[PDB]
Amino acid sequence: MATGQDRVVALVDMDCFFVQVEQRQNPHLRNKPCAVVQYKSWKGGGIIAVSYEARAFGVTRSMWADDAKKLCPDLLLAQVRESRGKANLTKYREASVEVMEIMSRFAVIERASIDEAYVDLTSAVQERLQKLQGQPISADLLPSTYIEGLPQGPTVQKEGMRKQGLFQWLDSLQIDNLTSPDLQLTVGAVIVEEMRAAIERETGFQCSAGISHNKVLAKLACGLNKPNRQTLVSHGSVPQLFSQMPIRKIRSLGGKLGASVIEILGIEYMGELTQFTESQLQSHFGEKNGSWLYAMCRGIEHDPVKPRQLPKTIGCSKNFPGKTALATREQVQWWLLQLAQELEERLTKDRNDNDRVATQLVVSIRVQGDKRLSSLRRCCALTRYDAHKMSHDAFTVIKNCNTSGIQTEWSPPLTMLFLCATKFSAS
DNA sequence: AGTGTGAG
DNA sequence: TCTCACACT
Ligand SMILES: Nc1ccn([C@H]2C[C@H](O)[C@@H](COP(=O)(O)NP(=O)(O)OP(=O)(O)O)O2)c(=O)n1
Ligand SMILES: [Mn+2]
Repeated sequence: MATGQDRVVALVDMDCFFVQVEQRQNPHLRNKPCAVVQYKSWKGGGIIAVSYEARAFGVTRSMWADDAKKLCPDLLLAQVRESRGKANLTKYREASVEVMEIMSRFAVIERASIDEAYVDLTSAVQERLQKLQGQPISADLLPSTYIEGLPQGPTVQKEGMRKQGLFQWLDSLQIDNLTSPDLQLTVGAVIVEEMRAAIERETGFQCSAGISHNKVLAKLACGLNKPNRQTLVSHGSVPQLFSQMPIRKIRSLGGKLGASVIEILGIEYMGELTQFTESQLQSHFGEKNGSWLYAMCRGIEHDPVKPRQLPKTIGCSKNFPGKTALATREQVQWWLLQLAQELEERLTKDRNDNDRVATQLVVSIRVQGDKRLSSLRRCCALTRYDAHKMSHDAFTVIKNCNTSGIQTEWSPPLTMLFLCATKFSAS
Protein backbone atom coordinates (compact mmCIF):
# COMPACT_ATOMS: atom_id res chain seq x y z
CA MET A 1 0.00 0.00 0.00
CA ALA A 2 1.18 3.53 -0.93
CA THR A 3 1.28 5.81 2.04
CA GLY A 4 1.09 9.40 0.83
CA GLN A 5 4.14 10.32 2.91
CA ASP A 6 6.25 11.11 -0.15
CA ARG A 7 6.27 14.92 0.00
CA VAL A 8 6.49 17.64 2.64
CA VAL A 9 4.03 20.46 1.90
CA ALA A 10 3.17 23.64 3.75
CA LEU A 11 0.46 26.27 3.41
CA VAL A 12 1.29 29.69 4.69
CA ASP A 13 -1.64 32.00 5.29
CA MET A 14 -1.41 35.64 6.41
CA ASP A 15 -3.60 36.50 9.40
CA CYS A 16 -6.41 39.04 8.67
CA PHE A 17 -4.20 40.23 5.82
CA PHE A 18 -5.90 43.46 4.78
CA VAL A 19 -6.37 44.47 8.44
CA GLN A 20 -2.64 43.80 8.87
CA VAL A 21 -1.71 45.83 5.77
CA GLU A 22 -3.60 48.82 7.11
CA GLN A 23 -2.33 48.15 10.62
CA ARG A 24 1.32 48.44 9.61
CA GLN A 25 0.59 51.72 7.89
CA ASN A 26 -1.71 53.32 10.50
CA PRO A 27 -0.37 52.38 13.94
CA HIS A 28 -3.59 53.64 15.50
CA LEU A 29 -5.40 50.44 14.48
CA ARG A 30 -2.84 48.09 16.00
CA ASN A 31 -4.15 45.67 18.65
CA LYS A 32 -7.69 46.96 18.28
CA PRO A 33 -11.04 45.63 17.08
CA CYS A 34 -10.69 46.64 13.51
CA ALA A 35 -12.07 45.87 10.06
CA VAL A 36 -11.35 46.69 6.44
CA VAL A 37 -14.25 47.88 4.29
CA GLN A 38 -15.05 48.81 0.68
CA TYR A 39 -17.54 51.52 -0.47
CA LYS A 40 -18.48 53.69 2.54
CA SER A 41 -22.04 54.77 1.86
CA TRP A 42 -24.43 51.82 1.63
CA LYS A 43 -24.72 50.78 5.30
CA GLY A 44 -21.23 52.00 6.17
CA GLY A 45 -19.61 49.65 3.65
CA GLY A 46 -19.12 45.92 3.35
CA ILE A 47 -16.53 44.30 5.62
CA ILE A 48 -14.01 42.02 3.90
CA ALA A 49 -11.41 41.60 6.70
CA VAL A 50 -11.68 41.45 10.50
CA SER A 51 -9.11 41.98 13.24
CA TYR A 52 -9.08 39.10 15.74
CA GLU A 53 -9.92 41.63 18.45
CA ALA A 54 -13.02 42.45 16.40
CA ARG A 55 -13.97 38.80 15.83
CA ALA A 56 -14.39 38.30 19.59
CA PHE A 57 -17.41 40.59 19.22
CA GLY A 58 -19.03 38.62 16.39
CA VAL A 59 -17.74 40.83 13.55
CA THR A 60 -17.40 38.82 10.36
CA ARG A 61 -16.59 39.22 6.70
CA SER A 62 -19.55 39.99 4.44
CA MET A 63 -21.14 42.17 7.10
CA TRP A 64 -22.38 45.70 6.61
CA ALA A 65 -20.18 47.92 8.76
CA ASP A 66 -23.29 49.52 10.26
CA ASP A 67 -24.49 46.16 11.56
CA ALA A 68 -20.86 45.48 12.56
CA LYS A 69 -20.96 48.53 14.84
CA LYS A 70 -24.05 47.11 16.58
CA LEU A 71 -21.93 44.22 17.82
CA CYS A 72 -18.74 46.23 18.31
CA PRO A 73 -19.23 49.96 19.01
CA ASP A 74 -15.48 50.77 19.14
CA LEU A 75 -14.79 48.95 15.85
CA LEU A 76 -12.20 50.92 13.94
CA LEU A 77 -12.30 50.99 10.15
CA ALA A 78 -9.98 51.34 7.20
CA GLN A 79 -11.50 51.65 3.73
CA VAL A 80 -10.21 50.21 0.48
CA ARG A 81 -8.73 52.81 -1.84
CA GLU A 82 -11.22 53.87 -4.49
CA SER A 83 -10.24 54.81 -8.02
CA ARG A 84 -12.31 55.53 -11.13
CA GLY A 85 -15.43 54.82 -9.10
CA LYS A 86 -14.07 51.42 -8.16
CA ALA A 87 -12.36 49.55 -5.37
CA ASN A 88 -8.62 49.21 -5.97
CA LEU A 89 -6.40 46.69 -4.23
CA THR A 90 -2.89 47.70 -5.31
CA LYS A 91 -1.83 48.08 -1.68
CA TYR A 92 -2.62 44.48 -0.79
CA ARG A 93 -1.25 43.16 -4.10
CA GLU A 94 2.03 44.92 -3.40
CA ALA A 95 1.83 43.84 0.22
CA SER A 96 1.38 40.30 -1.11
CA VAL A 97 4.47 40.49 -3.31
CA GLU A 98 6.45 41.48 -0.25
CA VAL A 99 5.49 38.17 1.32
CA MET A 100 5.76 35.91 -1.71
CA GLU A 101 9.30 37.09 -2.40
CA ILE A 102 10.48 36.24 1.12
CA MET A 103 8.82 32.81 0.90
CA SER A 104 10.53 32.13 -2.43
CA ARG A 105 13.97 32.33 -0.79
CA PHE A 106 13.23 29.01 0.91
CA ALA A 107 11.39 26.97 -1.72
CA VAL A 108 9.30 27.34 -4.81
CA ILE A 109 5.86 28.57 -3.91
CA GLU A 110 2.46 28.28 -5.53
CA ARG A 111 0.64 31.55 -5.00
CA ALA A 112 -2.83 30.35 -4.02
CA SER A 113 -4.60 33.62 -3.19
CA ILE A 114 -3.45 37.18 -2.57
CA ASP A 115 -2.43 36.09 0.93
CA GLU A 116 -1.56 32.40 0.91
CA ALA A 117 0.94 30.11 -0.78
CA TYR A 118 1.73 26.43 -0.82
CA VAL A 119 5.36 25.36 -0.38
CA ASP A 120 7.16 22.17 -1.35
CA LEU A 121 9.87 21.61 1.23
CA THR A 122 10.53 17.94 0.41
CA SER A 123 14.04 18.69 -0.83
CA ALA A 124 14.90 21.53 1.52
CA VAL A 125 13.96 19.08 4.30
CA GLN A 126 16.38 16.61 2.73
CA GLU A 127 19.31 19.01 2.80
CA ARG A 128 18.59 20.10 6.36
CA LEU A 129 18.60 16.45 7.48
CA GLN A 130 22.11 15.87 6.11
CA LYS A 131 23.41 19.05 7.75
CA LEU A 132 21.66 17.83 10.89
CA GLN A 133 24.13 14.91 10.70
CA GLY A 134 22.05 12.98 13.23
CA GLN A 135 21.60 15.29 16.19
CA PRO A 136 18.04 15.63 17.56
CA ILE A 137 15.67 18.58 17.24
CA SER A 138 15.17 20.64 20.35
CA ALA A 139 11.74 22.12 20.96
CA ASP A 140 13.44 25.51 20.94
CA LEU A 141 13.38 25.15 17.18
CA LEU A 142 9.54 25.03 17.15
CA PRO A 143 8.41 27.93 19.35
CA SER A 144 5.02 28.28 17.61
CA THR A 145 4.39 24.70 16.43
CA TYR A 146 1.37 22.59 17.50
CA ILE A 147 1.38 18.81 16.94
CA GLU A 148 -2.18 17.79 16.11
CA GLY A 149 -3.70 15.07 18.27
CA LEU A 150 -1.11 15.56 21.01
CA PRO A 151 -0.98 15.31 23.93
CA GLN A 152 -2.37 11.77 24.30
CA GLY A 153 -2.65 9.35 27.19
CA PRO A 154 -1.72 9.70 30.90
CA THR A 155 -1.90 21.75 32.90
CA VAL A 156 -4.86 23.82 31.66
CA GLN A 157 -3.24 26.86 30.00
CA LYS A 158 -3.39 27.04 26.21
CA GLU A 159 0.32 27.08 25.46
CA GLY A 160 1.11 24.84 28.42
CA MET A 161 -0.45 21.90 26.65
CA ARG A 162 1.24 22.94 23.41
CA LYS A 163 4.60 22.23 25.01
CA GLN A 164 3.59 18.80 26.38
CA GLY A 165 2.20 17.78 23.00
CA LEU A 166 5.35 19.03 21.32
CA PHE A 167 7.41 17.10 23.86
CA GLN A 168 5.57 13.81 23.33
CA TRP A 169 6.16 14.21 19.60
CA LEU A 170 9.89 14.87 19.82
CA ASP A 171 10.27 12.30 22.62
CA SER A 172 9.21 9.61 20.15
CA LEU A 173 11.03 10.76 17.02
CA GLN A 174 13.34 8.28 15.25
CA ILE A 175 15.99 10.91 14.52
CA ASP A 176 18.30 8.33 12.92
CA ASN A 177 15.92 7.25 10.14
CA LEU A 178 16.49 9.90 7.47
CA THR A 179 13.59 8.41 5.48
CA SER A 180 11.18 8.59 8.44
CA PRO A 181 8.22 10.76 7.34
CA ASP A 182 7.36 12.12 10.80
CA LEU A 183 10.97 13.24 11.11
CA GLN A 184 10.69 15.10 7.80
CA LEU A 185 7.47 16.78 8.88
CA THR A 186 9.36 17.94 11.93
CA VAL A 187 12.15 19.28 9.76
CA GLY A 188 9.68 21.02 7.51
CA ALA A 189 8.04 22.56 10.56
CA VAL A 190 11.43 23.93 11.58
CA ILE A 191 11.90 25.60 8.19
CA VAL A 192 8.54 27.34 8.26
CA GLU A 193 9.22 28.69 11.74
CA GLU A 194 12.20 30.36 10.08
CA MET A 195 10.24 31.37 6.98
CA ARG A 196 7.59 32.85 9.28
CA ALA A 197 10.20 34.65 11.36
CA ALA A 198 11.71 36.18 8.22
CA ILE A 199 8.28 37.33 7.02
CA GLU A 200 7.47 39.01 10.30
CA ARG A 201 10.77 40.74 10.89
CA GLU A 202 11.10 41.81 7.25
CA THR A 203 7.51 43.00 6.80
CA GLY A 204 5.86 43.12 10.21
CA PHE A 205 3.19 40.67 9.07
CA GLN A 206 2.16 37.65 11.11
CA CYS A 207 0.67 34.53 9.53
CA SER A 208 -0.39 30.92 10.18
CA ALA A 209 0.88 27.76 8.50
CA GLY A 210 0.09 24.07 8.11
CA ILE A 211 2.78 21.43 7.55
CA SER A 212 1.88 18.00 6.26
CA HIS A 213 2.23 15.70 3.22
CA ASN A 214 -0.10 17.28 0.63
CA LYS A 215 -1.90 20.57 0.06
CA VAL A 216 -5.24 19.55 1.55
CA LEU A 217 -3.73 18.56 4.87
CA ALA A 218 -1.43 21.56 5.01
CA LYS A 219 -4.45 23.81 4.40
CA LEU A 220 -6.68 22.12 6.96
CA ALA A 221 -3.80 22.08 9.49
CA CYS A 222 -3.01 25.76 9.02
CA GLY A 223 -6.49 26.54 10.20
CA LEU A 224 -6.15 24.56 13.37
CA ASN A 225 -4.31 27.20 15.40
CA LYS A 226 -4.73 30.51 13.60
CA PRO A 227 -3.43 33.13 14.31
CA ASN A 228 0.38 33.48 14.65
CA ARG A 229 0.72 29.70 15.06
CA GLN A 230 1.65 26.76 12.84
CA THR A 231 0.40 23.18 13.00
CA LEU A 232 1.98 19.87 12.00
CA VAL A 233 -0.46 17.19 10.85
CA SER A 234 1.12 13.76 10.73
CA HIS A 235 -0.08 10.81 8.68
CA GLY A 236 -0.81 9.19 12.05
CA SER A 237 -3.08 12.03 13.18
CA VAL A 238 -5.51 11.61 10.27
CA PRO A 239 -7.83 8.77 11.43
CA GLN A 240 -8.66 10.67 14.61
CA LEU A 241 -8.64 14.14 13.00
CA PHE A 242 -10.96 12.97 10.21
CA SER A 243 -13.22 10.94 12.52
CA GLN A 244 -15.03 14.15 13.50
CA MET A 245 -14.00 16.49 10.68
CA PRO A 246 -17.12 17.70 8.82
CA ILE A 247 -16.68 17.00 5.14
CA ARG A 248 -17.30 20.62 4.18
CA LYS A 249 -14.03 21.73 5.85
CA ILE A 250 -11.78 19.86 3.41
CA ARG A 251 -10.66 22.05 0.52
CA SER A 252 -13.01 21.67 -2.54
CA LEU A 253 -15.72 19.91 -0.51
CA GLY A 254 -17.15 23.19 0.77
CA GLY A 255 -19.57 23.49 -2.14
CA LYS A 256 -22.20 21.42 -3.95
CA LEU A 257 -20.04 18.32 -4.41
CA GLY A 258 -19.42 18.03 -0.68
CA ALA A 259 -23.13 18.66 -0.21
CA SER A 260 -23.88 15.59 -2.30
CA VAL A 261 -21.24 13.51 -0.57
CA ILE A 262 -23.32 14.06 2.56
CA GLU A 263 -26.85 13.41 1.32
CA ILE A 264 -26.05 10.71 -1.26
CA LEU A 265 -23.78 8.61 0.99
CA GLY A 266 -25.50 9.68 4.21
CA ILE A 267 -22.45 10.62 6.31
CA GLU A 268 -21.12 13.73 8.08
CA TYR A 269 -17.37 13.32 8.64
CA MET A 270 -14.40 12.71 6.37
CA GLY A 271 -13.43 9.50 8.18
CA GLU A 272 -16.73 7.86 7.26
CA LEU A 273 -15.55 7.62 3.65
CA THR A 274 -13.04 4.81 4.28
CA GLN A 275 -15.84 2.24 4.45
CA PHE A 276 -16.56 2.67 0.72
CA THR A 277 -14.72 1.19 -2.18
CA GLU A 278 -13.13 3.24 -4.91
CA SER A 279 -15.47 1.76 -7.49
CA GLN A 280 -18.35 2.70 -5.18
CA LEU A 281 -17.22 6.32 -4.88
CA GLN A 282 -16.60 6.43 -8.62
CA SER A 283 -20.15 5.16 -9.12
CA HIS A 284 -21.41 8.32 -7.44
CA PHE A 285 -19.09 11.25 -8.23
CA GLY A 286 -17.19 10.22 -11.34
CA GLU A 287 -13.89 8.49 -11.64
CA LYS A 288 -11.72 11.47 -10.77
CA ASN A 289 -13.72 12.42 -7.68
CA GLY A 290 -14.12 8.90 -6.31
CA SER A 291 -10.43 8.29 -6.87
CA TRP A 292 -9.72 11.58 -5.15
CA LEU A 293 -12.16 10.83 -2.33
CA TYR A 294 -10.98 7.25 -1.71
CA ALA A 295 -7.40 8.50 -1.21
CA MET A 296 -8.27 11.77 0.53
CA CYS A 297 -10.27 10.28 3.39
CA ARG A 298 -7.13 8.27 4.18
CA GLY A 299 -5.13 11.49 4.07
CA ILE A 300 -3.68 10.97 0.57
CA GLU A 301 -3.55 13.60 -2.23
CA HIS A 302 -1.04 14.12 -5.02
CA ASP A 303 -2.10 17.50 -6.42
CA PRO A 304 1.36 19.02 -6.79
CA VAL A 305 2.40 22.42 -5.59
CA LYS A 306 2.95 24.13 -8.83
CA PRO A 307 5.84 26.52 -9.44
CA ARG A 308 3.71 29.61 -10.00
CA GLN A 309 4.29 32.77 -8.02
CA LEU A 310 2.53 35.17 -10.37
CA PRO A 311 -1.18 35.31 -11.18
CA LYS A 312 -2.17 33.74 -14.50
CA THR A 313 -4.77 36.45 -15.28
CA ILE A 314 -5.20 40.17 -14.59
CA GLY A 315 -8.82 41.15 -14.22
CA CYS A 316 -11.09 44.08 -13.39
CA SER A 317 -14.76 44.01 -12.45
CA LYS A 318 -17.52 46.15 -10.96
CA ASN A 319 -21.09 45.35 -10.05
CA PHE A 320 -24.00 47.76 -10.61
CA PRO A 321 -26.84 46.16 -8.68
CA GLY A 322 -30.37 47.40 -7.95
CA LYS A 323 -31.38 50.51 -9.84
CA THR A 324 -27.65 51.32 -10.20
CA ALA A 325 -27.71 49.02 -13.25
CA LEU A 326 -26.51 50.46 -16.56
CA ALA A 327 -29.25 51.36 -19.05
CA THR A 328 -27.42 53.77 -21.39
CA ARG A 329 -24.94 53.11 -24.17
CA GLU A 330 -22.82 56.05 -23.04
CA GLN A 331 -23.04 54.85 -19.46
CA VAL A 332 -21.82 51.43 -20.58
CA GLN A 333 -19.00 53.00 -22.56
CA TRP A 334 -17.82 55.06 -19.60
CA TRP A 335 -17.36 52.20 -17.14
CA LEU A 336 -15.61 50.02 -19.73
CA LEU A 337 -13.25 52.94 -20.21
CA GLN A 338 -12.69 53.15 -16.45
CA LEU A 339 -12.06 49.42 -16.17
CA ALA A 340 -9.82 49.25 -19.23
CA GLN A 341 -7.85 52.07 -17.62
CA GLU A 342 -7.06 50.21 -14.39
CA LEU A 343 -6.38 47.18 -16.57
CA GLU A 344 -3.90 49.18 -18.62
CA GLU A 345 -2.18 50.46 -15.48
CA ARG A 346 -1.82 47.00 -13.94
CA LEU A 347 -0.86 45.40 -17.29
CA THR A 348 1.96 47.87 -17.93
CA LYS A 349 3.33 47.24 -14.44
CA ASP A 350 3.20 43.51 -15.12
CA ARG A 351 5.00 43.70 -18.47
CA ASN A 352 7.80 45.65 -16.76
CA ASP A 353 8.08 43.51 -13.64
CA ASN A 354 7.62 39.98 -14.99
CA ASP A 355 8.60 40.21 -18.67
CA ARG A 356 5.26 38.97 -19.95
CA VAL A 357 2.47 40.33 -22.11
CA ALA A 358 -1.19 39.37 -22.18
CA THR A 359 -2.47 38.43 -25.64
CA GLN A 360 -6.20 37.78 -25.08
CA LEU A 361 -8.89 39.91 -23.46
CA VAL A 362 -12.00 38.41 -21.91
CA VAL A 363 -15.05 40.64 -21.50
CA SER A 364 -18.04 39.40 -19.53
CA ILE A 365 -21.29 41.06 -18.45
CA ARG A 366 -24.34 40.22 -16.38
CA VAL A 367 -27.87 41.48 -17.03
CA GLN A 368 -30.57 42.06 -14.42
CA GLY A 369 -32.92 39.08 -14.36
CA ASP A 370 -30.24 36.47 -14.85
CA LYS A 371 -28.89 34.83 -11.68
CA ARG A 372 -25.52 33.23 -12.54
CA LEU A 373 -22.56 35.51 -11.76
CA SER A 374 -21.76 35.66 -15.48
CA SER A 375 -24.64 36.16 -17.90
CA LEU A 376 -22.13 35.91 -20.74
CA ARG A 377 -18.43 35.70 -21.55
CA ARG A 378 -16.72 36.27 -24.87
CA CYS A 379 -13.05 36.74 -25.73
CA CYS A 380 -11.19 38.97 -28.19
CA ALA A 381 -7.61 39.76 -29.06
CA LEU A 382 -5.40 42.05 -26.99
CA THR A 383 -2.57 43.58 -28.99
CA ARG A 384 -1.90 46.94 -27.33
CA TYR A 385 -1.95 47.88 -23.67
CA ASP A 386 -4.23 50.80 -24.59
CA ALA A 387 -7.25 51.57 -22.45
CA HIS A 388 -9.25 53.06 -25.33
CA LYS A 389 -8.74 50.20 -27.78
CA MET A 390 -9.65 47.60 -25.15
CA SER A 391 -12.78 49.41 -23.99
CA HIS A 392 -13.70 49.92 -27.63
CA ASP A 393 -13.06 46.26 -28.47
CA ALA A 394 -14.95 45.11 -25.39
CA PHE A 395 -18.00 47.06 -26.53
CA THR A 396 -17.99 45.65 -30.07
CA VAL A 397 -18.00 42.11 -28.73
CA ILE A 398 -21.00 42.84 -26.51
CA LYS A 399 -22.99 45.52 -28.45
CA ASN A 400 -25.25 42.88 -30.00
CA CYS A 401 -26.75 41.70 -26.71
CA ASN A 402 -28.60 45.00 -26.29
CA THR A 403 -32.21 43.82 -26.69
CA SER A 404 -33.59 47.34 -26.94
CA GLY A 405 -34.50 48.58 -30.40
CA ILE A 406 -33.44 52.16 -29.66
CA GLN A 407 -29.74 53.01 -29.90
CA THR A 408 -28.99 55.16 -26.87
CA GLU A 409 -30.54 52.83 -24.28
CA TRP A 410 -29.33 49.47 -23.02
CA SER A 411 -31.95 46.87 -22.36
CA PRO A 412 -31.93 44.95 -20.29
CA PRO A 413 -29.84 47.02 -17.85
CA LEU A 414 -26.31 45.81 -17.12
CA THR A 415 -25.59 44.85 -13.51
CA MET A 416 -22.02 43.55 -13.88
CA LEU A 417 -19.06 44.36 -16.11
CA PHE A 418 -15.79 42.44 -16.31
CA LEU A 419 -12.54 42.86 -18.25
CA CYS A 420 -9.78 40.29 -17.92
CA ALA A 421 -6.29 39.91 -19.42
CA THR A 422 -5.06 36.39 -20.08
CA LYS A 423 -3.15 34.02 -22.36
CA PHE A 424 0.20 35.44 -21.27
CA SER A 425 3.41 35.07 -23.26
CA ALA A 426 6.97 35.76 -22.13
CA SER A 427 8.15 39.23 -23.10
C1' DA B 1 -14.09 28.92 -27.26
C1' DG B 2 -17.83 29.48 -23.35
C1' DT B 3 -20.01 27.85 -18.73
C1' DG B 4 -20.06 26.61 -13.93
C1' DT B 5 -17.71 25.54 -9.31
C1' DG B 6 -14.76 26.72 -5.44
C1' DA B 7 -12.29 29.52 -3.20
C1' DG B 8 -9.94 34.00 -0.82
C1' DT C 1 -26.25 46.37 -3.59
C1' DC C 2 -13.74 41.63 -6.32
C1' DT C 3 -10.79 38.66 -7.53
C1' DC C 4 -8.67 34.53 -9.69
C1' DA C 5 -7.95 28.94 -10.36
C1' DC C 6 -9.84 25.04 -12.42
C1' DA C 7 -12.79 21.17 -14.62
C1' DC C 8 -16.01 20.24 -18.18
C1' DT C 9 -18.20 20.29 -22.73
N1 LIG D 1 -14.55 36.41 0.59
C1 LIG D 1 -13.38 37.07 0.69
C2 LIG D 1 -12.29 36.50 1.31
C3 LIG D 1 -11.09 37.20 1.38
N2 LIG D 1 -10.97 38.50 0.85
C4 LIG D 1 -9.68 39.25 0.93
C5 LIG D 1 -9.44 40.09 2.18
C6 LIG D 1 -8.76 39.10 3.07
O1 LIG D 1 -8.01 39.78 4.09
C7 LIG D 1 -7.81 38.46 2.08
C8 LIG D 1 -7.46 37.06 2.60
O2 LIG D 1 -8.64 36.51 3.23
P1 LIG D 1 -8.74 35.11 4.09
O3 LIG D 1 -7.37 34.31 3.80
O4 LIG D 1 -9.93 34.34 3.67
N3 LIG D 1 -8.77 35.45 5.76
P2 LIG D 1 -8.05 36.96 6.14
O5 LIG D 1 -6.59 37.10 6.06
O6 LIG D 1 -8.93 38.01 6.75
O7 LIG D 1 -7.83 36.36 7.70
P3 LIG D 1 -7.71 34.83 8.36
O8 LIG D 1 -9.10 34.33 8.36
O9 LIG D 1 -6.79 34.12 7.45
O10 LIG D 1 -7.12 35.08 9.68
O11 LIG D 1 -8.61 38.26 0.89
C9 LIG D 1 -12.03 39.06 0.24
O12 LIG D 1 -11.94 40.20 -0.23
N4 LIG D 1 -13.24 38.35 0.15
MN1 LIG E 1 -5.67 34.78 5.68
